[PDB]
Amino acid sequence: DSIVKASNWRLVEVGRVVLIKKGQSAGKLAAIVEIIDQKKVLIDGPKAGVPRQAINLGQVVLTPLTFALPRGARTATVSKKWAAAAVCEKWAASSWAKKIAQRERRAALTDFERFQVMVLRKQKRYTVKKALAK
Amino acid sequence: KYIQTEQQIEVPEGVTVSIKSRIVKVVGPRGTLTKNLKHIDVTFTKVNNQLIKVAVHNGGRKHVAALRTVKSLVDNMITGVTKGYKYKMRYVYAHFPINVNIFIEVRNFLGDKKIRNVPVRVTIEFKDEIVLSGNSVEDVSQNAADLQQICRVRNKDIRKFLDGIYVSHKGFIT
Amino acid sequence: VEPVVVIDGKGHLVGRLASVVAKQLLNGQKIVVVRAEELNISGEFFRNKLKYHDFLRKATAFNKTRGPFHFRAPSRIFYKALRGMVSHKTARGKAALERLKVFEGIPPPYDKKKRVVVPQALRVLRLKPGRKYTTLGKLSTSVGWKYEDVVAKLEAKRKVSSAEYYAKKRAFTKKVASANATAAESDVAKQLAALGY
Amino acid sequence: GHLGFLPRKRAASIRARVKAFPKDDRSKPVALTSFLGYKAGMTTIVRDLDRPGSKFHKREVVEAVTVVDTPPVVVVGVVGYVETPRGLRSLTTVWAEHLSDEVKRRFYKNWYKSKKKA
Amino acid sequence: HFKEYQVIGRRLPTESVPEPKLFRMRIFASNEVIAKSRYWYFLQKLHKVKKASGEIVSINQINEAHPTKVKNFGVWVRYDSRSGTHNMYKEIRDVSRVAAVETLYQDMAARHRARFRSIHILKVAEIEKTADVKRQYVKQFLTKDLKFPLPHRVQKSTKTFSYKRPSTFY
RNA sequence: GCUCCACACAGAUGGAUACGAAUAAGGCGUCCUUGUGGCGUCGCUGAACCAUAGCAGGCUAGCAACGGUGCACUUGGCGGAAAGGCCUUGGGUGCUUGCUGGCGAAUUGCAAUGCGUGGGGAUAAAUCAUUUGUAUACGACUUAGA
RNA sequence: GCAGUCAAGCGCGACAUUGCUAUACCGAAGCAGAAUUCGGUA
RNA sequence: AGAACUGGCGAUGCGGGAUGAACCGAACGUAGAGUUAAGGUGCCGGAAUACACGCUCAUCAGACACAAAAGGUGUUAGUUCAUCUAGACAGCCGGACGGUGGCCAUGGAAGUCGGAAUCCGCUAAGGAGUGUGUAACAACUCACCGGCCGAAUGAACUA
Repeated sequence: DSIVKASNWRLVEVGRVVLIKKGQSAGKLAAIVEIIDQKKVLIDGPKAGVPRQAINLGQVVLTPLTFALPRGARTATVSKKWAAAAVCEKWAASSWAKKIAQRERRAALTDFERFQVMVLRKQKRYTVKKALAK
Repeated sequence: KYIQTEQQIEVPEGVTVSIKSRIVKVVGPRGTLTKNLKHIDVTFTKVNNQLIKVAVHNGGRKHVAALRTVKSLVDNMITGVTKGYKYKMRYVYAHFPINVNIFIEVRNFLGDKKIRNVPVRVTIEFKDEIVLSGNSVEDVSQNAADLQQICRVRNKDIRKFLDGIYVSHKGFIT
Repeated sequence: VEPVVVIDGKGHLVGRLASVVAKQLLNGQKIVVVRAEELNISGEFFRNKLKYHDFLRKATAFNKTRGPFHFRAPSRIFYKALRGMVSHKTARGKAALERLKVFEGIPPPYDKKKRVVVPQALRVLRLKPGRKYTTLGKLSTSVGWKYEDVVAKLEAKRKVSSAEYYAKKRAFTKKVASANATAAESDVAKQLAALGY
Repeated sequence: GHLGFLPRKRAASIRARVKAFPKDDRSKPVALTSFLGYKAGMTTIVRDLDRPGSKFHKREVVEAVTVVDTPPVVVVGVVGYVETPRGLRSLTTVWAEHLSDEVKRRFYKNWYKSKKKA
Repeated sequence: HFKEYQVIGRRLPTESVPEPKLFRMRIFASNEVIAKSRYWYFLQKLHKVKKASGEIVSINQINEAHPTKVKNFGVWVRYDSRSGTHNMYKEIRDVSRVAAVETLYQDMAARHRARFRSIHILKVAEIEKTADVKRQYVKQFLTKDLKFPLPHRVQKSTKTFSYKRPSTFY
């Protein structure tokens, strides 16, 4: 009987899908191909659209999702492995991508849509309050 | 700079190790020992339920020192829990007999009226020799050191005068 | 953004926190600092203790009282640190300082109100890992502060019954989430989900 | 002289105020700690010293003493103090239903001309 | 951003010496003017040719063959400092020669305090196979199945006040 | 302080929306042998949650809920660190945009946001006067006299 | 100081070297005890 | 101390430099809009708690050329050599001999209180001995090899 708790870290490695935080391809997924050094990692996001390049780890944030990928894979092989792993489907199901989509939708809302949202929220609150205390 | 350096600790079938945030706990036949390592900044893993790894990432020699000493401390704790540690000291006197009563009090040391007392932090048992045993190595060792360091022969020749109590033997209780 | 901002000073750098508080004060923002005794300063304890002595060693000969004043309370130390960052001896500076309040712990009614932190001033976010640091409370106790015991004693009571308040809030949110779930999948809920809500 | 007894300025209050009190005991029963009195006179005292191995052991010794008038003290109320970061604070005070004439006079500077509205 | 340039000079050919040795070398610089100046300085120092009788036959920019291929670069550098000039060799794991030379210049300006003024790039070469690297810090990244975390990430804050007590977990 | 007479009138405009602890770790739900336990789940900023419709927010008729909310009461509890605030039982009185109708907007003309003093009546206290020293150069201080 | 050997380096040049001209508390001493000497805190 | 030639001052305001005679830019009518120099961008102080690579814990650091030649089991990078899967450094175990107790010195000194040479036989390995120690032997030993061990290690220099 042994216990080792709270040791889950998102290791950076080959095949580690990542999300770009800053740069031209900000907000676009990328996959780490080969690690250059402690501060430089090669990434490829052909499915997303970002061209293959060496990016600084400070400009990108890792993600929990992972998939197998041969070291130093080319663009074609990286895209093939990305399609096979279907990491996109897992990404959407995660609450992180859902939060991103919700934020984008809220930023894309209109004044009339905002009024409709307000009315629907009022109705939902009335229904919830009626349900409560019963 | 080292990308990742790890050290291994064995887990005998007779003990169980429960690891959370750096605080470390050990359980075994002789009892349970716990220690705090929140200031050491190391990580632990459960590789196969029988071996415990301590690793440091992007740590230099300064951090590697703590990385390695973590293994030594854990091994010492495991050995103490499984078997324990024993310490002994010898009574030597030329003219004035030394009487010791258990807190441990030393009387009639070099004809000194004052009674030197060393608090007990570890057990006392018995030739003219004391036996100290305890699960924690640090506690028993510090008690022995304090016992040896209270008998200071101030303003006297070190070589000529040998009266006092000194550590003689070390080993496991088993 | 908020008529009054309560900043939790625990685990914060004195320098950055004081600078940001002074800058906000110059902008017309009221700020209240709490848990001053928990404030941290970079460097080992001895260096901070030595630094304190060399600023109070300059006692004026003819008039010590009218000269430098040495305050031991952590709140007083924080105010002195922030005071130098503001253009004092002027009406604009004097007015700004009136918007700042420093207390040890969280005296009421601030104990029942929300508090915030400054990410850029967090000790655990700026200092390099494994580096030595000093605690303002311990330094104040060493240099003469005598209220650390009472401060800790009545701060422990602050956590007491506030854990119970949080437990009650969690129990209420349990029912709130249950009501939201049972109200889900409805036409209004579906429309809200489509509209980003 | 003694820097600890400076500055040498006139005392503001004629009656000396106690700065500290004996440490409280949580096991001993409730008991008093201080008493009030008035100094009155001085005289000589002689006795025999029982101090062991002394120059005057089991033999007479003389010195000077003083006498303080200590009439019985009567309580008038109880004061409670709480622990606060800024120092001990008095939150509530309760006084007795009846008070002595001297106590009432103490709260007056023109007692003869005042209405004695104690 | 550094750039790689090729410069060739043949000292203004005169009678009885047509088409001289035509000294050739590769110069790393941020612009053509700096590349030409560095080429002139190198010719004056190493060789006996000066700009008085010199001539720039042609200057061209060389682009790395595989800008998306990770390589181990071995660089021989001769630089001058407060003490006497001495040779130096270093190994860099980069993607392109330009990036490798830029990192070398940054390291020299950081550690040895040597700047672009007193640094010479003798040769840049690619290490083909493993076990030819002679630097431990470069061998560090050559281990098979290399995985490591990024503890204590320095998250950036866009607002002065944050009601979250952010955690540096990664 | 009580009473009668004469006279004046550094910066709100949604909500400062309450745990603690670690940051080489943490919360939330659930389960069990009740443990530094098992599973799922979340961060990667507050770009968040409540509320936000009505001549600056009126009148009035119905439907469905009987819930939400302002008001003075009313039973009780908590808050001494700067408690002075947090609620909680019962009813009453209004709104309810939760839902469906009928009335007015205009001319403002294309915008210059749109609560003590001074004169009396009575009554609590203080200074001097007076006088004792415990204080004393003079200030100042401790006392006594309906 | 004068005169000679030096020689990591740059005819100059390193460590050695040859002739005159208070109280109190700790560490060491062949501290047997006392007494004493040398170093440190102040 | 006194002279010879040469650029600013002096007759000179402005910005920057905590202030400024030997410092930088800029040499001047009264106004509006815009772009800059030196100098700056955590507050005082108008401007990024910008990016990237490395460095330093300093018990009086640091942000200002003499005392600076050297010292440090402080740290990060380089150069010249030695060992190296014929087994790298390190930690334990074993061997660590015979003439011999070399000659002289002897109150007793046998490698280690002293003086002068340092050999053969060898064996994978013995200095007629690097130390602790006894009035002398006794006992341990490092340097020298072997065995258990498993990859890079060591000596000297430069930043």
